[PDB]
Amino acid sequence: AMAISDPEETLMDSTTATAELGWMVHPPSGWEEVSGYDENMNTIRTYQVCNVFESSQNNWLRTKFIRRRGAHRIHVEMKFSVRDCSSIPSVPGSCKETFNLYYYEADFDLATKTFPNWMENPWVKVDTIAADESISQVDLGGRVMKINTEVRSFGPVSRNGFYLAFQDYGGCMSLIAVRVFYRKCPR
Repeated sequence: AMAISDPEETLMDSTTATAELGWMVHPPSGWEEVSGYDENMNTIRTYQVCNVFESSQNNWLRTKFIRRRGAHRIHVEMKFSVRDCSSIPSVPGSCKETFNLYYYEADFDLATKTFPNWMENPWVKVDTIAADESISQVDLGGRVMKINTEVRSFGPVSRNGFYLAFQDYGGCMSLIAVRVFYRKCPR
């Protein structure tokens, strides 16, 4: 990355949400929206989940419908912080420090509280996401935390739109930003 990277068309970006994000949380005891104002008094809506001391966790967070606007391949950039299991006093055997990213294609905004079902098949899993040793920092509220930035892509996608979902299964983490985009490409 010395040469400037290609423009990317942004399909969605949580950091530009004027109003509360309204992502669907299943179950509501799992992820929860937390709003932390940044450096310029811009507030960032984030989601976090930390039920490390509850068993059988399977916590889904699903975005709003996202229009594909032409792309066939989708890139998803995620900034998040994860607490290492080994840093948690009395940490149980079940503790995890990754989350899974999924997508689900739809021709229109058809999802509800129960549909699609909350599991891989009908969701497609993109990958299990882990923290790097590559960390930056941001300022949210008073404080500066370590954050990782990971990008994954998937396709081909053919329907008009899709949703993403993020699943925690027993870790402690904060999803601070998500940006979905595709590489803008002159044929």
